[PDB]
Amino acid sequence: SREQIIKDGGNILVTAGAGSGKTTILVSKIEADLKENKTHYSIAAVTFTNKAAKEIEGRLGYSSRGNFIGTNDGFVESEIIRPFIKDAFGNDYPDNFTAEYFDNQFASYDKGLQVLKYQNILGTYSNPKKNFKFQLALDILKKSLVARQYIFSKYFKIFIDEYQDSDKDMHNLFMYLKDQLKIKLFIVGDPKQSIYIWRGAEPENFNGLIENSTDFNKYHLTSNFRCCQDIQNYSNLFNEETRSLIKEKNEVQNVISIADDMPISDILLKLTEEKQVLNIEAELVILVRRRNQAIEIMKELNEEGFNFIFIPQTPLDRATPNATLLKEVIKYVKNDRYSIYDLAAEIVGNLSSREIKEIQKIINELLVPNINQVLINQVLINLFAKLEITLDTREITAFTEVMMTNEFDIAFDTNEYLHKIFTVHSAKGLEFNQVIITASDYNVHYNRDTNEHYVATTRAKDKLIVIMDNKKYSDYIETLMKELKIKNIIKSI
Amino acid sequence: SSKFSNITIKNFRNFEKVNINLDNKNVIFGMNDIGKTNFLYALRFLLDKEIRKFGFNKSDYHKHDTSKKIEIILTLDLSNYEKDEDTKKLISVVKGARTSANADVFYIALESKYDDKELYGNIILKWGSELDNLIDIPGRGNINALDNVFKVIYINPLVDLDKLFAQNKKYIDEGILNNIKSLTDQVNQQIGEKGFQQEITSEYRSLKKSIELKSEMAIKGFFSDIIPYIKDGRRKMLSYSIYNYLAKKKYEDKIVIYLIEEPEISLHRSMQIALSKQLFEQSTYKYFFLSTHSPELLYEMDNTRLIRVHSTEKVVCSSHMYNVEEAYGSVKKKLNKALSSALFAERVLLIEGPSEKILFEKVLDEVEPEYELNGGFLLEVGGTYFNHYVCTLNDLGITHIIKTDNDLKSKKGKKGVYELLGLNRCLNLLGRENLDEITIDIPEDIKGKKKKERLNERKKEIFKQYKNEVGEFLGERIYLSEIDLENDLYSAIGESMKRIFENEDPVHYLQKSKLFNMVELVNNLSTKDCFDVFEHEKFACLKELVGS
Repeated sequence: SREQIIKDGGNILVTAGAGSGKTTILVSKIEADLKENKTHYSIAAVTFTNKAAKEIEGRLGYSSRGNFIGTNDGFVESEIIRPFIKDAFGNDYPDNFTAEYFDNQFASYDKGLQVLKYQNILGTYSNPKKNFKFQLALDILKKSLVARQYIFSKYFKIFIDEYQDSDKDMHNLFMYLKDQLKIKLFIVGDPKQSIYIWRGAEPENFNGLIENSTDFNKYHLTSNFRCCQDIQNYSNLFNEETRSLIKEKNEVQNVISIADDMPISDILLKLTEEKQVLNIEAELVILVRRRNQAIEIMKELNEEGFNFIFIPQTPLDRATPNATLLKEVIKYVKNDRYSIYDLAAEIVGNLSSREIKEIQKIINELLVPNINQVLINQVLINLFAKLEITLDTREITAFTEVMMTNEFDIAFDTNEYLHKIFTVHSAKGLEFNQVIITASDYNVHYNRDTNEHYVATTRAKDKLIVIMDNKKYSDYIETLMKELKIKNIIKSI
Repeated sequence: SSKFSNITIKNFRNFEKVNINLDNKNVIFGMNDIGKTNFLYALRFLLDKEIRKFGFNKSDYHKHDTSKKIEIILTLDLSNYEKDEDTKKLISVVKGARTSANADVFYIALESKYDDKELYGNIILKWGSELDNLIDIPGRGNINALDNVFKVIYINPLVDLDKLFAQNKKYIDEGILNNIKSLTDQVNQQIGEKGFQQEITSEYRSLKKSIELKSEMAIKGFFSDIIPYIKDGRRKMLSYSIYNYLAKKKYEDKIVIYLIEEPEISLHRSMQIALSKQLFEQSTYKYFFLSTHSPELLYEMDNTRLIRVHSTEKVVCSSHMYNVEEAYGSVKKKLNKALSSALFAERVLLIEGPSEKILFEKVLDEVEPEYELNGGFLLEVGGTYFNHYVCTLNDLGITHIIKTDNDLKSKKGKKGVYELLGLNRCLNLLGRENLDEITIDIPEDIKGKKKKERLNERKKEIFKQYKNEVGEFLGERIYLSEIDLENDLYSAIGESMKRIFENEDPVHYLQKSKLFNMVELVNNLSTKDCFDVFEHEKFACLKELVGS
């Protein structure tokens, strides 16, 4: 498992999925290797977005080892291109160059050298599949002897995040550091095609390393690593592929089942005061299928003194290529404390201060109120035109609808609330500490809602409370408990 | 094969322009005590942040001339980058200041120009691959990139162990510590358990508008003071024992350079040899610079560079890379102890054995007893060739004189063959190759004293053949006797030796027991005999030793 992962000191290839399993293990693996190694060598972690680089830097702590934590583009720029470009190509080339991602697309590698030599800027390649900065960095290393000496002397291992999005030119540099410079590589990626890719992503180079590489040591990560063992056993029994991984335990305490005989508010009081299996001071969230089921529970609790705020699923809450970025644009529009730098951190690459000012100009048109649906669509196209990303028609309408109304404001609110209620689709992504669900929502016999039920069960982190509303739900438990000869998988009050 | 190539010092104090080659281990010595101290300070100013922040005063400039700029450059060698770990330390910080064309070399320079109005010349540190376009070492605030590469440890001759231990205690189980912590608070509760705390408050309260006053250590815990206890001269070595363990753990990520000045101060002779073994034989002190007046501190010297500061006011420096070959390894310790005391002298006379020392000590005593005060020294070399001693003394600018006997050595396994051992050693100093061994026919009935006299006739014959080779020896201060010392001594005082020994052949009787008879001779030697031996042409080495 994870203990076997961190012990390996060689080239490690990690398959990460379900989210957050990659980030926590990455930070723990980095800080553990820093404690083992006392020599002068440092580590280098590279992330596509600037937020992930800042997220890793905050958890690691002091970087007195000289460790580099930053963007993929910022790494090759500050460590390879800028220091040794004059050594590789002569004194004609500048080291005070400014890289602009959006401007100055060129057709050939020879053309881009002239933009850097004469126009004093570092422009991107026109083809999204070919990266000019990494082609330049790899070229500089082969031309410059000092460049190869410095990289070997500075870093002994390099950590790479989200490797499935790396392009071929970006992939060539990483393999060049491992094959020629003999630098250890810790690779984290998602083998599934998924929904999120960098504009020049090719999953085959990552998939090819899993199939034909003898140097790397392959590992895998559990999807529900953060969930406790008792919650994992209750979640995995509903899907046939997941039933094999769980192991039975002599005593089960985290998953509680209680039949709904008293009103909904009384069940909440019973679990909080009579058995104290749920703490009122800990965050508590309740699961529903539809928005109406959440409203009636929220209104029933306001009468009993319980205070709650309910997050609804927005039109943007849909598996689309630009869903993650579109939500961040909404968070910058809705919230005043959300800085433009926080929005730029979500954008791939380390944008310059001048490029940030141009993107800020496009979005400032959305900060004026009551300017109708047509202008919101053009600002959105103008925004994504600079990023060279086309926008889905339903993604545009979903973005527009959220901008018009204040209905989905708290779903993108920066503030955090202790007690909430969310829909199964509302928080498909984020995870909660303790969750209560009801059985009548999910049809378990024909597996229509088993995927929504599996998501519902995996959201809870410490304690999961299940209400046995449906007899067919309880029958599917008792039937499969006999197939697997499981005496206890649930704790009933 | 050494990272430290050479150091250049321009216009710094008594250093007008001085170039000194270097190595990982360096030892500096000489008459000029001011030059040795300024040499270490010149290295600190380049590499020690604490001594560098104070800048240059008017006195630090050479001859107190503020127009001339102070310049200290350290040349480094990065050729062994593939297998040297400390080389990769420097590369990781230098980053792009190196060029690939001159990747093998790297410069570290210190430049200083004086301002009259500011009465203060600051220290600007530059580095780079090319000496022409050195660039300022990047820094932010009070630290620069060079302070991340090198950490200079200066070992003062006098040091308090408890004070330096307080600096290293912080960086050098939990359930056990928790019991010690609660027990520490148990002290204070029992201390108060009382007449003074109430009366000082009644006096304080009337004086000024609770005065319990507990006890130190118990407030901050046991870790505040943890001074050591063993189970003045002895504790000095334990401070070195701390330095070895501390520096490796504390400064593993950077290159540590030791500056040890006069460590023999307040140290027993036996401990100086112990420290010398740790400096050279042990790999604990990779890079250091040593200033010493003690010969016993070089008993274990090997694979080091010897830097000798001349007695002149111009502060001339001569450096020698001292290395003991594998062939001399079986007599390395005997050879070092004899040569260690000769490095501090000004004129060294290479003699063969103790019988020559017994004679020369008596003769010099009557003629010039202050010969060692003026820099003379008698170094005896036995069994080994002269090349190792001469090369070390020659590079250091020390006048070397050689006086040896013309000897013949019988080759093992064959009779009648004799090697020209006396000539080969003198030819080896001149770089010529060893002469071919010769065979002399001696009859079997000729033995003993009669056999030795015939071998002497071959030596005189060999001496005459190489009359021009002996001429080159005198120019190199090489003095080869025609036969041996005893025959040359007879030539200087034949009448005295015949009277002293009463034996008709005093040379034959002297060689019976070379040590005892030489002592018997010097006891009965007259003062005029010593002056006659000193003034004689065959003993010109004694005149060259005193330096008249």
